[PDB]
Amino acid sequence: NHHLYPDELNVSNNPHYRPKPVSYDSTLPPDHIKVYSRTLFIGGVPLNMKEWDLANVLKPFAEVQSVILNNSRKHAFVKVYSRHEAENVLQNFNKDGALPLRTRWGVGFGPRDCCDYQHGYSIIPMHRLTDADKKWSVSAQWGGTSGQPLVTGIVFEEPDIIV
RNA sequence: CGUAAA
Repeated sequence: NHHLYPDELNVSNNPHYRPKPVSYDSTLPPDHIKVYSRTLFIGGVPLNMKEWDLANVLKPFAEVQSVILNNSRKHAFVKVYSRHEAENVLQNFNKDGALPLRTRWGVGFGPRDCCDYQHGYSIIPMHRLTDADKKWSVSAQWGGTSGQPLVTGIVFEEPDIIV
């Protein structure tokens, strides 16, 4: 819908193919999970710049999955295909400051108030996930757990949603 | 200096 490629699948022959890191963190509270964001907040987006432009400026550093732009308020939300890629964008992209864009973390998944925007993850208690959120966490195309059921301690990358 | 759509 807001994706570049709406119907794509996360499979070896797709050049956008990515693995789905799942680890388990013993220090999480009972019935809590950890979700690393793939969503990026970009601000200072000039008025002349569009969705395809933003995608292309990040091309060197990361392959872009989706772009919700809001030209009037000068911001956009850009999901990239992997957490590794997002982290690379936050360090290396626009390191000189030639472009007017500023890159900070964003929240694609779970409650907003569970997110650490400095480090870029959410520690979410499972009771604050909708049936939908629990569904997408396991069944998602990019990110998620890919079939591993949700349990205390589980850590995964931001799953794709339906909107 | 703008953190949203479900």
